[PDB]
Amino acid sequence: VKVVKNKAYFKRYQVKFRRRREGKTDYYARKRLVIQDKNKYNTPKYRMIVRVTNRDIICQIAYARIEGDMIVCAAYAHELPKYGVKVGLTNYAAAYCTGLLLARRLLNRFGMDKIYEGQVEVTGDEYNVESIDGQPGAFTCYLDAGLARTTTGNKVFGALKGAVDGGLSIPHSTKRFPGYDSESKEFNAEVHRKHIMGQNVADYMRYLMEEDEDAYKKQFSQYIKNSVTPDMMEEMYKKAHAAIRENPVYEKKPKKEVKKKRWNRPKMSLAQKKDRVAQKKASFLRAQERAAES
Amino acid sequence: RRPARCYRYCKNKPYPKSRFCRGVPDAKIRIFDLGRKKAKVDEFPLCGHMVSDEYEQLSSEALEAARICANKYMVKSCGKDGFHIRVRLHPFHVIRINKMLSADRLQTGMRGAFGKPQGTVARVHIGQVIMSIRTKLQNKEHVIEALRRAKFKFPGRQKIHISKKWGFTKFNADEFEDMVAEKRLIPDGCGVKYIPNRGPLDKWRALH
Amino acid sequence: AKSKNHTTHNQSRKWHRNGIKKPRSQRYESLKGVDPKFLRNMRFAKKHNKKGLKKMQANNAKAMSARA
Amino acid sequence: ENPMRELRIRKLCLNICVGESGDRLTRAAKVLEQLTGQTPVFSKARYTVRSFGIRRNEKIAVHCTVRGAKAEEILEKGLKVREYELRKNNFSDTGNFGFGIQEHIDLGIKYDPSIGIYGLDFYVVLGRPGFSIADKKRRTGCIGAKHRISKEEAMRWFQQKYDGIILPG
Amino acid sequence: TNTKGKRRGTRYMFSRPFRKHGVVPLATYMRIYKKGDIVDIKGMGTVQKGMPHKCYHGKTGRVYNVTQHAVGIVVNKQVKGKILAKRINVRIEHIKHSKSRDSFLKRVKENDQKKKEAKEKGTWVQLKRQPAPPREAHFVRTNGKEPELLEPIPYEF
RNA sequence: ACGCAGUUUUAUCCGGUAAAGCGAAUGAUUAGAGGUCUUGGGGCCGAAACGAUCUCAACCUAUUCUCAAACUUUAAAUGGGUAAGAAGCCCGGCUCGCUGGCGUGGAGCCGGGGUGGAAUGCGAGUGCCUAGUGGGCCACUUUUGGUAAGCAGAACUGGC
RNA sequence: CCGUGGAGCAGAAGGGCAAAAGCUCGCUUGAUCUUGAUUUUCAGUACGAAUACAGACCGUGAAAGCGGGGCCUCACGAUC
RNA sequence: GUCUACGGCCAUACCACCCUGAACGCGCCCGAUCUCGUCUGAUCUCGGAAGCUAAGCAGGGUCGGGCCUGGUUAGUACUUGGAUGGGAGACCGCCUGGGAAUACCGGGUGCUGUAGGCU
Ligand SMILES: [Mg+2]
Ligand SMILES: [Mg+2]
Ligand SMILES: [Mg+2]
Ligand SMILES: [Mg+2]
Ligand SMILES: [Mg+2]
Ligand SMILES: [Mg+2]
Ligand SMILES: [Mg+2]
Ligand SMILES: [Mg+2]
Ligand SMILES: [Mg+2]
Ligand SMILES: [Mg+2]
Ligand SMILES: [Mg+2]
Ligand SMILES: [Mg+2]
Ligand SMILES: [Mg+2]
Ligand SMILES: [Mg+2]
Ligand SMILES: [Mg+2]
Ligand SMILES: [Mg+2]
Ligand SMILES: [Mg+2]
Ligand SMILES: [Mg+2]
Ligand SMILES: [Mg+2]
Ligand SMILES: [Mg+2]
Ligand SMILES: [Mg+2]
Repeated sequence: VKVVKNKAYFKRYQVKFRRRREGKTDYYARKRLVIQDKNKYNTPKYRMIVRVTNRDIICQIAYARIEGDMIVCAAYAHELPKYGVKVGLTNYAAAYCTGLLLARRLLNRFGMDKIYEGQVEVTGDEYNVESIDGQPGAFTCYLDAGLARTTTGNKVFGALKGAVDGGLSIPHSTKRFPGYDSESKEFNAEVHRKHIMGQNVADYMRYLMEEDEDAYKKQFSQYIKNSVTPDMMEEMYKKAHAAIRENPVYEKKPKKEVKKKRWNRPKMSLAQKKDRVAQKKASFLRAQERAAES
Repeated sequence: RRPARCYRYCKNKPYPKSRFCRGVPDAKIRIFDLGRKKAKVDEFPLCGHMVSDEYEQLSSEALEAARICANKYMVKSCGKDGFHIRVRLHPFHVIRINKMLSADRLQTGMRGAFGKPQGTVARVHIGQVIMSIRTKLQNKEHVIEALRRAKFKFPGRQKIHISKKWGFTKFNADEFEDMVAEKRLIPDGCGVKYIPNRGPLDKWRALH
Repeated sequence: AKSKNHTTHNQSRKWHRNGIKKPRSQRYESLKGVDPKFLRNMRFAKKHNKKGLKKMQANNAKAMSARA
Repeated sequence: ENPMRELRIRKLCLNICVGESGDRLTRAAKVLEQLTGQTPVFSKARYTVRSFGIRRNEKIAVHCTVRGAKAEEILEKGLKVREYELRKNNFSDTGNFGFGIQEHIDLGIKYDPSIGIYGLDFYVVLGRPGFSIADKKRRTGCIGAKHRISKEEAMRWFQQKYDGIILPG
Repeated sequence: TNTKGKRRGTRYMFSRPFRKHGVVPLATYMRIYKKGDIVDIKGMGTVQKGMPHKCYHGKTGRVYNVTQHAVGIVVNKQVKGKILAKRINVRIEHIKHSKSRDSFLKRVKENDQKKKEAKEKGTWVQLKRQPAPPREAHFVRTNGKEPELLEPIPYEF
């Protein structure tokens, strides 16, 4: 009675895009990130895609073709207990850990293990990857932030720091790492190394054990119910980086199958649909015959 | 008022009343139904319509005079509320006038030869219906005589046809009395709604 | 003194007096207009082709004459 | 018998629309500071009236959004002023309701002679777990049909909690 | 007197037709444009930078130069005097491939395979593309039913 | 055999006119029906009351009448471009100061292998010098202005 | 809460645009210097306008990249 | 038979309503001390893991609205070329070829690449 809401709007509705209606792309950044300049005619443009989800971060490096996107290497967060990090899978420390694992696994796939060791001693400096003449050159890759807002302290930059210390030549600036002061233009490396090693959340565990044990028992439960203590965390990440750098080979799972399948309802056929309609017709005629007398 | 001998069969592109004209006067005709306007569908069975033969232009003043003559003959024949006449044709084409002598040669030659909007005519295709009258079964000859009286007033040669359809709807009069009672057609004032089978089931539940 | 202003009448008949000619043939096409960075590639590549193609292509010609 | 679908207080809007800019609007922002303990935010044009003297881009209204236990406390104070008796047309069709008050010293404020007597709008929305879907940047999805809050659910919530009266007249 | 500027008759030609207003697809970019490729020109209203001209829409040219985010195409344009090969710089969004040359290369590869089979097995294969031949003396079938008699219908208005 | 065509065919793109539509966006425009949200005008129950109700206007819903050179979902016929090979494929190798995980990509250069690759017709390419011309008209078809013209102005083709 | 361009993009219209070319915010003058090529009216002459490049110094951005004026179509000028 | 990250095709894949979801995974969720930005931890960032599939999401359905495809409309409206064809004109008919759209009716409603995990 009020508005003329939807009569031909459904007929002239231009749909945006599948991925855009799902809410996973923007394409205003993808049209400039992905597409390679045409002077090279075949050269793939390698992009490190870092996606943050609840309980899991994803670090990949992929390029594009017309049929789709081809992924060269991929790392995850749920495989970190195989390398040592049992708990704390979605922090800045696991972001740096996953970036280092992705870089070491990519260079193990390419076979560039002995050269380009990167930054072994984790200090948090601006150690950019250089190219050695007479040898195969460095791996040029470019970031993917996605829909996440790039603020100082976002762990997509921690995955970037892991990639750079693993030995991936990615151009970046030092003013978006955590520890960069917003007013003063100087950058502090000790604060950044502290935030890599996760001493601030160790200080927060100390804060919870000193102030109120109720919150320390409410959250951080998996920590205290297997084991977490800050000296073992500071030794644990230090051992985990060496456990990455000694064996990035990505042993797989057989999985083969136990072939049994009934979960989802299939589609009903045209004759079944028309006979459902016919049963509705006959049942309504039976109701018109019966309830008008009864 | 120039004669209709100088405004005749189509020679120009259609020039309707729009954003670009802005100077056309009002058309002569305004209404189109003269009989029982609130009539139902089952009241007047038959209809006769007036088919053009020549690809011509009909003027709104000729439509005015023809609907007045047809209305007068209908109210003399079958009285008030015994018929329903509809002028199917609607005027939209706007003719132009290049007037002069405004007895001298000293005003303007053919300097600016663009016309001011004079009147409104209607371009008629061959076979396009001019008028349609729906009446009772006993008023078959009176519709023929009314359209015959309008034939002498419209220009050109045009014919008459009593339609096979049930009045203004596009459905046949033979299938009308056999099909409006059982399943499909429901009367909607003077119009007829045709329901398909590809509807929601709630309409069929509200029916029957 | 109004005259006929503009027309294209009697023009295609004048065009087809001579059989309108495609350029139809440029073997080893013209090179100007191409990217100057690509020209900086190609000129140095051509003069080092003039310099250093002798001995390796000579030994390859000897090898392919020995094989076939 | 209902899995984690509980109505809660999503936010609480506080609005004072002063007919002129300057001292009275600044003291209204001071009143909202005395309530909330945090600074208000100003409003502006998209209409110019001239029947009482406002222009384009003037600070006409002050407003503030309060969330959490402070929002529950100010809601308690507002329902204490109205004595838990709303009317039926206060509830909107989307499940949210406003009532507003006059005499803002009735909330528990020591009246200063310099500030004056102001009125204060109270507007409550209702929340369920899962209303961040339309607000988050990544996947802006719909709320749903069995999840959205209705007139009947809002008025039965106000019947169940706080012991409110509908006042159908 | 028609005020020959740039794109004075392009109310319909540089427009997206229907259900296509929006961002450009990326498969338009993700293509291989090399030298000697026979390409077509189709104007786009989305990217207002490197559309060629209203005259070159629908034409077909040859690629001579490729740059960062555009391409260079030579086009035979017809003017009053004689047709001319003209060097244009067109962006990538306005340009697609031409499938006619790809079909010709498929026919050349089929002719090469048939020529190799002919040299192998001594079979005369008739690899020339003959046009549509006249129909041979084929044989019809009318069993079971007589041929249906047709007569034109009377005129009914 | 080199090659060419006011031509056709085989493939490949291009258009936005004729048509058609507006129960599809924009602009107009006709009539009836149903519904009750809303204010505006009359009437009844009557101190008055969205306390109840008759009537009317607007709005909405599903229809229906007629169109648009400066409207369009759709979309012709006619028409325009390209390809129908030795200047084309395939294999092997050098150079690059372009590019860069990679002897990766791309261009150039060198050597070798097989020419029977739509129809029809025609022997082709190219250089110099220069006269006259720069007032046109008519005819089928598509059209602009005008009432119309042996009127004025456009498109293709043909003629004077 | 519904809301596909029904608003806005400096002005006359046409095309185009929605995590945008629209609104707001933070820095910055790439509205910089220089040599060629091409398109547009065209005689394939010029002016004006535009496009893809190339070489310096740069601005922004985390980077990809983008920018050598205005989202495009006009807004301007020979000898001496 | 599926999901997640990046996608290609851009509504056969959108919108409204109702059911189903075992195991991973996606999420809602629990709180601001550090990085962070707001009136507001609502949005963006930070360390999780007490519940839940109510919602997002993945499937199914609606004699569903739209979309696409196929008949009818229709060899009809149009149209290349032709005539010493008709008609005062308006137009119409014939030879040769090409040949569209709405109401009406029927059918579908996602296909796949890379990399990874669950029965
Ligand atoms: Mg971005
Ligand atoms: Mg002249
Ligand atoms: Mg046009
Ligand atoms: Mg038409
Ligand atoms: Mg002479
Ligand atoms: Mg003339
Ligand atoms: Mg004359
Ligand atoms: Mg002669
Ligand atoms: Mg909304
Ligand atoms: Mg405009
Ligand atoms: Mg527009
Ligand atoms: Mg932006
Ligand atoms: Mg530069
Ligand atoms: Mg804080
Ligand atoms: Mg702060
Ligand atoms: Mg929260
Ligand atoms: Mg459910
Ligand atoms: Mg859910
Ligand atoms: Mg469904
Ligand atoms: Mg349907
Ligand atoms: Mg014809």
